[PDB]
Amino acid sequence: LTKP
Amino acid sequence: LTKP
Amino acid sequence: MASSCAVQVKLELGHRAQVRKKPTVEGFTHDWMVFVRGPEHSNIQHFVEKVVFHLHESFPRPKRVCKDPPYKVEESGYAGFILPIEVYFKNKEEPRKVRFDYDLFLHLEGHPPVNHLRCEKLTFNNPTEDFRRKLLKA
Amino acid sequence: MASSCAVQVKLELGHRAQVRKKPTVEGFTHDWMVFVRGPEHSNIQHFVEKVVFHLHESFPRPKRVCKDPPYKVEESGYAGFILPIEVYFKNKEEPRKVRFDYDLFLHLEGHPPVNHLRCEKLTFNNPTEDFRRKLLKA
Repeated sequence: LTKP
Repeated sequence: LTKP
Repeated sequence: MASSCAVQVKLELGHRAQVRKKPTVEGFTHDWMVFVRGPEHSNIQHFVEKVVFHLHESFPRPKRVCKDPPYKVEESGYAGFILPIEVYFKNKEEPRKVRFDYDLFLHLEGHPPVNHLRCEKLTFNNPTEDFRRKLLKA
Repeated sequence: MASSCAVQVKLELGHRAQVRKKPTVEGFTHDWMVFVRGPEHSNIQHFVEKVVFHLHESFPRPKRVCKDPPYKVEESGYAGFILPIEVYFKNKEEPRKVRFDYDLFLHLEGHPPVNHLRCEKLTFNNPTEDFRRKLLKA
């Protein structure tokens, strides 16, 4: 997962 | 003029 | 008026991400470590003043500085992000710094532990005497 | 050692030749002057040991050495020739020198005097510290  |  | 000079140095940007067997209290699932160093065990301190690691807003106190080796941040979290890295030189001129956008990415559980390495060559055309000396002791 | 350095210097090679009014006793018809220098009066002495101008075999004592600026030779003769120029650096290693084949040409009578300039860039990759310093005081 990645955080905008 | 040029020298060989 | 006859001598121009250029200097490349290499940096390495890199990161290690790894799943925790036990998540934290806040629901952080991975431990990671981002860093900046030189290749072949170079001492980049000679021309680096400081490194700043701009962590995502979701961290408290997000802007993390290292003035001295090691230039690294160790953290826990639950997702990767774009992680700007400013390297500031011991330089009284331009360039005073340089910014990279680093892909601090995680792998889900089941997948291997991350270990990434990004190279950057940098170029400095006709630096001052002072900084070229600093650049070339490293 | 990650840091790499490339130093460039500019040399100039050039010459003047003009028709004498009265030929000499050897039937020399032209006076000429060949030389080597840096541009905008740059101190090339910092990194040049010596320059050797190889005159044609027709000349007595053909191998002419200048250890000190001005690096030049003034002479009379009757025709142009290819004129190897060896520039020797104050360098413990390669390159210790460099060779150019300089077209030392005259003009016939009735034509203007020669005034020729040949600009030349030298590149050095990762010289020693010592040579880098002399190169760049130039």
